[PDB]
Amino acid sequence: EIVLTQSPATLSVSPGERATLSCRASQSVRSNLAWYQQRPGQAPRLLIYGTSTRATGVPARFSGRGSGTEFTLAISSMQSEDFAVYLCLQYNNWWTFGQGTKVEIKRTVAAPSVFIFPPSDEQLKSGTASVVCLLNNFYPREAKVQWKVDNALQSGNSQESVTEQDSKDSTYSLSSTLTLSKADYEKHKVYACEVTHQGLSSPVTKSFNR
Amino acid sequence: WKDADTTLFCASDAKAHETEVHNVWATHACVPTDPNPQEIHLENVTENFNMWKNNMVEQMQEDVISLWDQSLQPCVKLTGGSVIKQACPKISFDPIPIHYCTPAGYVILKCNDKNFNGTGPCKNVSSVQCTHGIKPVVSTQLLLNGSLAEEEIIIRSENLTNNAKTIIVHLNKSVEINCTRPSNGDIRKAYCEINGTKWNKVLKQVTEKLKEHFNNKTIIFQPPSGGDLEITMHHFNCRGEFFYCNTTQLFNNTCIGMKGCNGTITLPCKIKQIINMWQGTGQAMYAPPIDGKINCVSNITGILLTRDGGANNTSNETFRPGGGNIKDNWRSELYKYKVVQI
Amino acid sequence: QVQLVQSGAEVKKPGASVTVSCQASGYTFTNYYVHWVRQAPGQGLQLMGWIDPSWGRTNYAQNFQGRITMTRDTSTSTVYMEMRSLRSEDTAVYYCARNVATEGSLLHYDYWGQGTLVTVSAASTKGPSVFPLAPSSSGGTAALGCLVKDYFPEPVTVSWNSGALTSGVHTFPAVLQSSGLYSLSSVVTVPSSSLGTQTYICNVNHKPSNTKVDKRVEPK
Ligand SMILES: *[C@@H]1O[C@H](CO)[C@@H](O)[C@H](O)[C@H]1NC(C)=O
Ligand SMILES: *[C@@H]1O[C@H](CO)[C@@H](O)[C@H](O)[C@H]1NC(C)=O
Ligand SMILES: *[C@@H]1O[C@H](CO)[C@@H](O)[C@H](O)[C@H]1NC(C)=O
Ligand SMILES: *[C@@H]1O[C@H](CO)[C@@H](O)[C@H](O)[C@H]1NC(C)=O
Ligand SMILES: *[C@@H]1O[C@H](CO)[C@@H](O)[C@H](O)[C@H]1NC(C)=O
Ligand SMILES: *[C@@H]1O[C@H](CO)[C@@H](O)[C@H](O)[C@H]1NC(C)=O
Ligand SMILES: *[C@@H]1O[C@H](CO)[C@@H](O)[C@H](O)[C@H]1NC(C)=O
Ligand SMILES: *[C@@H]1O[C@H](CO)[C@@H](O)[C@H](O)[C@H]1NC(C)=O
Ligand SMILES: *[C@@H]1O[C@H](CO)[C@@H](O)[C@H](O)[C@H]1NC(C)=O
Ligand SMILES: *[C@@H]1O[C@H](CO)[C@@H](O)[C@H](O)[C@H]1NC(C)=O
Ligand SMILES: *[C@@H]1O[C@H](CO)[C@@H](O)[C@H](O)[C@H]1NC(C)=O
Ligand SMILES: *[C@@H]1O[C@H](CO)[C@@H](O)[C@H](O)[C@H]1NC(C)=O
Ligand SMILES: *[C@@H]1O[C@H](CO)[C@@H](O)[C@H](O)[C@H]1NC(C)=O
Ligand SMILES: *[C@@H]1O[C@H](CO)[C@@H](O)[C@H](O)[C@H]1NC(C)=O
Repeated sequence: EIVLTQSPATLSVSPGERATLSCRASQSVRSNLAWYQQRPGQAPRLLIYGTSTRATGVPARFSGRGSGTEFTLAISSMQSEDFAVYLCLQYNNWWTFGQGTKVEIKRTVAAPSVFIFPPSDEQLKSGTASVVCLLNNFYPREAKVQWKVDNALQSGNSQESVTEQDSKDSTYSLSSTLTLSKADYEKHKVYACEVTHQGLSSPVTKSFNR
Repeated sequence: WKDADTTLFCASDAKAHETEVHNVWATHACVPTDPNPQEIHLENVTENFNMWKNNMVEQMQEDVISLWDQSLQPCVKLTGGSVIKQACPKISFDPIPIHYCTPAGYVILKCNDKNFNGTGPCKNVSSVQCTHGIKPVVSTQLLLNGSLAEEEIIIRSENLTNNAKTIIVHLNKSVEINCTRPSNGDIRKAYCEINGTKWNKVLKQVTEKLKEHFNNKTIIFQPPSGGDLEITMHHFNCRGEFFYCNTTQLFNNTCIGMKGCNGTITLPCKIKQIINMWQGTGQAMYAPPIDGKINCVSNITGILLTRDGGANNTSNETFRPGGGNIKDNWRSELYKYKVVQI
Repeated sequence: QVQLVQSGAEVKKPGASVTVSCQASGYTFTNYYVHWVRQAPGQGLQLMGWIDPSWGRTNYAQNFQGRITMTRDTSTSTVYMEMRSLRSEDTAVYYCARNVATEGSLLHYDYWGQGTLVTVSAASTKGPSVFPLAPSSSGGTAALGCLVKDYFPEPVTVSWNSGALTSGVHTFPAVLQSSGLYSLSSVVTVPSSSLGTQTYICNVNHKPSNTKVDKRVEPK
């Protein structure tokens, strides 16, 4: 019943700089609040319990402050290892977690390389047709993809997928997959995906003729 | 002075001619009690007490474990893959009071505030040589043959967190419980008679006190949730026999406020030979119960409770009879004491 | 030295039951409460309940009150959680944490199990169909890849040239289609000049269906 709200959902911090995460409680949890680090596909790791007490093994750059309903977790100098998700847990009344905060690596704006892929002839003989729009190595993560079939906007027939922030260049990659039957696919000529991003002065459209 | 930890020695009025198991243990382990115990009232002295961080509890636990591990050997001891078949003689079982004392250089501080919860500052403090006589009565759900609160009913919790492990209710009026195994088919069938008029009145006062601690909300009792029979039932040892009592009728919500809820509450009990040791390492099988009229009259002086967490507590707060942690039993007696070094 | 190891991944049909386990080690098993916490896709961590492995008392959440049961085997130091009448939204990773406690209060978590993936859907085990993402003619270098479509259940691993090619490779997380079958795709950027000369083969393995498919991608 005690709700923990973490702000922001995503925090962009350039390496070496200070990171400050917030956890608000719907009700007073006294000082019974703990922070956890969570890496992708891995169990949460205890960092700080009892609001400000570091767990044995946690480096000194981590610190917790605030009492009552407002809490903060600080990382003085961000390391490569520190860029992960951080959860707050209250254990005053029952046990409830926050939605978490992803600490991404801040970098300069990078425009995506846009690619389009017609469905393979192998897949066409099966009975379905998949068109894939690839957005490669971009930043920030916020992007918009619209499918246009013969200058007609599509909806509810595509699905997107994003990669985790890359270790090397701190960029993201996005994959949009348009799915039609081989009947619908052969009823039209021009297939295009339009991409909107900060790195582009105007939306970029890549297309192909069947 | 300052707070400290040290080895305590025990005192008792044990008898050298008694075959009784607590007397035999105490004649070997404890010294004769002081005929004229002295206590010193320290005027205008405030002292912090914490029953949940008191090592006296740790020492008593070791002593009571040692008492049972020396004197309650079953026939079949089932620990791990080992099946030990040994001789089990029927014993004389009846707990006697034990005093815990400090050696030279140490003194026990006693909190004399009538309404002390067990954790916090005490303004009326005295210093004693030994504690009062405490019977090492091992039981679950209900605290038996203990002491009473001098004034109001007291609710004991560490309260670092609403998620408490055990909630100790210290009663201020004893309620008699009469457990009997009659002389006359089944010799494992027993029952505890309890006066409903008195019990339901006390239990109503308990809910009244729990309201003070939980936002003046509706107090609901409920049967235990999961666990072995030792905690899902009133578990205790009477005359060497292990009793398991269904206390579902003891926490009848309908009897808490008005019909025929008074009169005699008869709890269904059974004597089990195969038990889970509270010490507790593995199981143990004991000899069949002795012939005759096995009887134990006890004073219910406390209740052990568990508050349901992760529930919708908008109007209801649900409590279930708890226990199992025998350390809690000693805390219900040692709460007002702590050891300090001069 | 404290360690919690949970059982393997389970796959069940809707309306069925499942039992997850967790074996403790490195500490006194009966001294620490054991909690079960789940994390549904796109949702926060939620506590289902705990069990005190000593006797052993259980406390469940209101949302799981009549569907789950927690037991322990004190001899093997193992905690079991049986979850009955599974639904689709029960699909989640089920972690296992021990709870630090004082003498009369329950505090935070410290050690966690690796977590158990539990998948609940009406779909049956199906093998993946691997299609090539053929390149053509961008900005110097071109990109190609593989579409791994219609498989169940998770997971599926993808590499390139049997692991020889790593630089520029981007494998996407799976996307659950409306059919009930998962679908992911892997891509890699390579020089368009060294495109018609070198070879590129995505290798796919789907252990839940004994599938091992290697597809070669080349221009049209
Ligand atoms: C308590 O303290 C006051 C002043 O601090 C002193 O006069 C008095 O004697 C002390 N004892 C009592 C019982 O008041
Ligand atoms: C204080 O404690 C003593 C025993 O130590 C007791 O007799 C007395 O009633 C208590 N209260 C007051 C106000 O003295
Ligand atoms: C039980 O309480 C009564 C008073 O109600 C007392 O006279 C009796 O000695 C007590 N018995 C025990 C064993 O504590
Ligand atoms: C016991 O305490 C309750 C309050 O919790 C009070 O109403 C009752 O009168 C007390 N009984 C005795 C005998 O002091
Ligand atoms: C016990 O009562 C005192 C009275 O002031 C209070 O300060 C303390 O917090 C209480 N302890 C608990 C555990 O409720
Ligand atoms: C306890 O019960 C037995 C039979 O059930 C009875 O003989 C005995 O008198 C009772 N004791 C008291 C104190 O009522
Ligand atoms: C614990 O303490 C808080 C405030 O200190 C109080 O509101 C609450 O009722 C207490 N709980 C118990 C069980 O005493
Ligand atoms: C407690 O609650 C009752 C209703 O359940 C209400 O009538 C009463 O005024 C309340 N008292 C306090 C002190 O909150
Ligand atoms: C106690 O008896 C009731 C019926 O009166 C039964 O429902 C309950 O299961 C019994 N207790 C146990 C622990 O079996
Ligand atoms: C509570 O008492 C009533 C009669 O006073 C009885 O009908 C009911 O079964 C009891 N509830 C129990 C034993 O749980
Ligand atoms: C039991 O006690 C209650 C107390 O209010 C009373 O209403 C009821 O009549 C009593 N039952 C009898 C005397 O049979
Ligand atoms: C039960 O206790 C009440 C307390 O007032 C007493 O009057 C009654 O005689 C006792 N025995 C019964 C009701 O059988
Ligand atoms: C409580 O004390 C009485 C008398 O001292 C005894 O008959 C009874 O068996 C004791 N109860 C327990 C549980 O030891
Ligand atoms: C909790 O249960 C009560 C029962 O009447 C209900 O009124 C309340 O809305 C519930 N709380 C919720 C649904 O958050």
